[PDB]
Amino acid sequence: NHWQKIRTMVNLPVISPFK
Amino acid sequence: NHWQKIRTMVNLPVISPFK
Amino acid sequence: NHWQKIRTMVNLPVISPFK
Amino acid sequence: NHWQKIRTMVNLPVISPFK
Amino acid sequence: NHWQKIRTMVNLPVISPFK
Amino acid sequence: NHWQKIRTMVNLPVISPFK
Amino acid sequence: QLTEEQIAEFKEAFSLFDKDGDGTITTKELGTVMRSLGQNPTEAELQDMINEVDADGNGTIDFPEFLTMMARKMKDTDSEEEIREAFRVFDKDGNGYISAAELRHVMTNLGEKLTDEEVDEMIREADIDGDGQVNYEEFVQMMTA
Amino acid sequence: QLTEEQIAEFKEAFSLFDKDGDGTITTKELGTVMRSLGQNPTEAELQDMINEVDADGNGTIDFPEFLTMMARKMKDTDSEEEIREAFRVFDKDGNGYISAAELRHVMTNLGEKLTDEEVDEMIREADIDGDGQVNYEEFVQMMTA
Amino acid sequence: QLTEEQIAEFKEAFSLFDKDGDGTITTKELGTVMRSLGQNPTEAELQDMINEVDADGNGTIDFPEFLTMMARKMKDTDSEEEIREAFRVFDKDGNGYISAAELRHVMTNLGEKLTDEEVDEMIREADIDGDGQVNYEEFVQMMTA
Amino acid sequence: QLTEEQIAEFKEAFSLFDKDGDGTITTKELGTVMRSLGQNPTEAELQDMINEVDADGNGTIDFPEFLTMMARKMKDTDSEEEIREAFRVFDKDGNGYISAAELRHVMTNLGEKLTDEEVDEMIREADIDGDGQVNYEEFVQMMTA
Amino acid sequence: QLTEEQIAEFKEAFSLFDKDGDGTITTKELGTVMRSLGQNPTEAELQDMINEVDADGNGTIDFPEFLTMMARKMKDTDSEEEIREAFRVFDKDGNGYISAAELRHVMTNLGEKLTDEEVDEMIREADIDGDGQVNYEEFVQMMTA
Amino acid sequence: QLTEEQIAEFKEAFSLFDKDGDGTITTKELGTVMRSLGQNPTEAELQDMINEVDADGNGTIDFPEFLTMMARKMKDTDSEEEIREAFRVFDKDGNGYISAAELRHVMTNLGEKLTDEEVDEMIREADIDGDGQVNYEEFVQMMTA
Ligand SMILES: [Ca+2]
Ligand SMILES: [Ca+2]
Ligand SMILES: [Ca+2]
Ligand SMILES: [Ca+2]
Ligand SMILES: [Ca+2]
Ligand SMILES: [Ca+2]
Ligand SMILES: [Ca+2]
Ligand SMILES: [Ca+2]
Ligand SMILES: [Ca+2]
Ligand SMILES: [Ca+2]
Ligand SMILES: [Ca+2]
Ligand SMILES: [Ca+2]
Ligand SMILES: [Ca+2]
Ligand SMILES: [Ca+2]
Ligand SMILES: [Ca+2]
Ligand SMILES: [Ca+2]
Ligand SMILES: [Ca+2]
Ligand SMILES: [Ca+2]
Ligand SMILES: [Ca+2]
Ligand SMILES: [Ca+2]
Ligand SMILES: [Ca+2]
Ligand SMILES: [Ca+2]
Ligand SMILES: [Ca+2]
Ligand SMILES: [Ca+2]
Ligand SMILES: [Ca+2]
Ligand SMILES: [Ca+2]
Ligand SMILES: [Ca+2]
Ligand SMILES: [Ca+2]
Repeated sequence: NHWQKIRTMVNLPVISPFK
Repeated sequence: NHWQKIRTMVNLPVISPFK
Repeated sequence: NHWQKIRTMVNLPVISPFK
Repeated sequence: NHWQKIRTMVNLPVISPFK
Repeated sequence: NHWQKIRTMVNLPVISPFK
Repeated sequence: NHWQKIRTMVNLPVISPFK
Repeated sequence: QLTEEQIAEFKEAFSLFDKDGDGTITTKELGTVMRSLGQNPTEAELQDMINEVDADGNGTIDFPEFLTMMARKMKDTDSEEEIREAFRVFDKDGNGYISAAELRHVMTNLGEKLTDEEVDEMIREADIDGDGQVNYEEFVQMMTA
Repeated sequence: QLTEEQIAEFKEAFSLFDKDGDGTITTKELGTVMRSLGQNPTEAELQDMINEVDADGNGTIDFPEFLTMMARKMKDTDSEEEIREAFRVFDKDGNGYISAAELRHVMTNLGEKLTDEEVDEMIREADIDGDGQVNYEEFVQMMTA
Repeated sequence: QLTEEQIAEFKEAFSLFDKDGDGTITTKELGTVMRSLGQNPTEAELQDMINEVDADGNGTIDFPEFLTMMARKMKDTDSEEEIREAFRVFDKDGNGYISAAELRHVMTNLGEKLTDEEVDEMIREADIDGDGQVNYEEFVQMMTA
Repeated sequence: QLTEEQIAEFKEAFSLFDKDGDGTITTKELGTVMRSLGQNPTEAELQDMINEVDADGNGTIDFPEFLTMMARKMKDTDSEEEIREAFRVFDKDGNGYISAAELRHVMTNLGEKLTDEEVDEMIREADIDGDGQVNYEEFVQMMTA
Repeated sequence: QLTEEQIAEFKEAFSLFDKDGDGTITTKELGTVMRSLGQNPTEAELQDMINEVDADGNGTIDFPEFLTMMARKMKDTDSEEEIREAFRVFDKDGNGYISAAELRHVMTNLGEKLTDEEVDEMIREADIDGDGQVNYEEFVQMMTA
Repeated sequence: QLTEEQIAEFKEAFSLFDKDGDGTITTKELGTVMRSLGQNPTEAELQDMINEVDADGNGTIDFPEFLTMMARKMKDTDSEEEIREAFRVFDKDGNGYISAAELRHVMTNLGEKLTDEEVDEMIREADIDGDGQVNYEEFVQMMTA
């Protein structure tokens, strides 16, 4: 839900802001 | 109505239970 | 409106009752 | 009523759209 | 229900209007 | 709105269903 | 030559006999309805009644056979003699009057369980002299109607 | 060259004359409307008015004839002189003012019976100086509008 | 010889054709109404229809011309053949029945957009057998009324 | 070997054809129902259909004849091919979907005029993908059920 | 050079074709949407349409491919000719008017099932002359807006 | 091979970067999102990140390019190491716990400003031991779900 949005941003190759 | 149902059962040839 | 009806009757050539 | 309007349109000589 | 009535009319041999 | 959706589907090159 | 209206009435009559809903009337089912209204036909008698209506000789009456026999054999109206016999069956103590209890008894065994108000309304429709029971002449009127 | 709007207005005017609804105006019907508003035309005068509009010479005016004469003869606007003559007819005591009673009198004879509030609203629309009557200049404004 | 009542009905019919309200019917306006109800007259055909009614030969039909042609050419009643042709136009899938949808379609194209309840009431007035549609014989009754 | 349940269903089907309630189906009545759902059988074709079911050769189908033919000829289930043909009849524009309007059209011509809510509920029962229409596979499910 | 706004609109369009939600459009899915709006493209024709947009030649259109083709091929505005063709598709009886029913038909097949009030509001937005239908010029205004 | 569902999620992620809505992500826009969550990439580093995804070499990332890189490079699931790195970013004081304030901080910078009740509900979903904060193991569960 809101957690899903975090899951998506965490699994962005290259440009995730969570590296 | 209910009387009609009696009329029908009375006028059954052969198998009327009202003979 | 009602005034319009008077306008029409006034502008009837020949048969206007307002001559 | 509404049926009358159909009656009128049906009985238009020449230009009835119901021919 | 209403669907049943369609089922019956579809399965009428000879005279089904759904052929 | 709903009209916008029609505008979009009309302006689809190649695959518009409105040709 | 049966109308839709008549077919519907006959379907209902047939259905009272056909208590298991399988679309045929057996000797057993015929015997059950008969005994339920005070008749005592022997088994051979019941068998003859079935065989008489069972056109294809498979041993049971089906609805087409029932309707065909109705069209071939029914009278236009209830005959005078049928009405006298039916009065006898309703008036089971033979006291000359059909009571609310005797009427309820017949209706329940025709597959119509009625409330007291419904039985009373049935009587009210027939009850010319207002005594709360249906005598012979009142019964005739209801049967010829 | 009449618009739908004009035809509707003319239909209403024609209908006031055509009091029996038969789709023609006779000399009698024309005389009745005229006298009802204080005119005293002689019969010959009325006959001339009919004959003038009656294109087919059958002796009555029908609606096509009426509309045709309107298209051929009407002015764009009410002329100044027509307005002066009409003011005379409304102001029947000649006191210089059209009163609520004089206005009601005309409207009723034009086939519009109004309540007091409706007469008063009509006046209110014309009544520049707020005196409760319509003078000549106020009447001109209502006629040129 | 048209009554006030007839003139009012004809004014309404004329007005459906005269979609821009300018008091004349063109070939274009005639074509539009015709196509709107499923007719496919060619332009020459439309032109002939106009020329036929256009007494003064200016190329359009005006209301006096329309009324005159009505008085000269109309039947007293809707003829039997006119009713058969009109049934065809309403029953556009040719399934033998005019449905609520087919009725709505015609009424909207005659300038009367109706609610569902109004369409249903129209049908109810014609609907002798209570099936919720207007068959041919029910339509005849509504047309001869 | 028909159950009470089946007889009741067949009575209802027979009754749709037998529009005058006289307990027989004529060629005329058969043609009317067929055309009402978009079929165009010739008269000879209709006559053959009647003659096929009319066991006694009197020229009409009665209910016993109808039931007998049902018992002799019906399938246990709707066959795959019957379902494909029926889908064609519902989907009359051939766009691949049965819409609320197409469903209403069929139901009304089967003697069931439904409200919008009832049509929508019918669709809802079939409408697996929730698109508001019944596609071919959804229709199969409703027919095999 | 597509904005966020345009991408969102295209995502919605792509999604109508991609009925199984798998992120690609097949020939089958393209054919289904086309037939649903009255087009009859042959299979080879459909295949060509796919191959044209399918940059990587794997046989289906994916969203990046769809967006790229949109950016490369779309017009700024709906062209005049596209509007004439689309009017034809809405006006499926060719009577010159898009009705509420014809509008509902298109909207449902674009994945938007609307209530009667919503269809009527859509029409109201386009309906310059207030006749309750959308003619050609009213449709142009809605398309050029 | 992205589903509709995945495309919608990616559209939302892309949109956070593309703060001006022009359908492309620049180095500037990428830097802004990164710094907003505590990253300090140099300009050259940002430029490399753009160039890596920018297939056509025009200097910005568009949505087709973004989706293509996602399909080519994404993992099925969030890897263990990605989860450890993300925990570090949430737990910015390094005290071992993600607090409501730290969670709000991240969510707001992901474009979701939440009420206190919504933040608390988010925590409640993860908060196995009921202490009102999200520890490392609770965070893993939320990430692997
Ligand atoms: Ca049985
Ligand atoms: Ca038997
Ligand atoms: Ca007794
Ligand atoms: Ca008791
Ligand atoms: Ca008594
Ligand atoms: Ca008169
Ligand atoms: Ca004359
Ligand atoms: Ca005065
Ligand atoms: Ca007073
Ligand atoms: Ca004054
Ligand atoms: Ca005009
Ligand atoms: Ca002319
Ligand atoms: Ca029809
Ligand atoms: Ca009917
Ligand atoms: Ca019959
Ligand atoms: Ca027969
Ligand atoms: Ca369809
Ligand atoms: Ca569906
Ligand atoms: Ca797909
Ligand atoms: Ca591809
Ligand atoms: Ca149309
Ligand atoms: Ca409706
Ligand atoms: Ca319009
Ligand atoms: Ca940007
Ligand atoms: Ca790029
Ligand atoms: Ca912390
Ligand atoms: Ca707070
Ligand atoms: Ca915790």
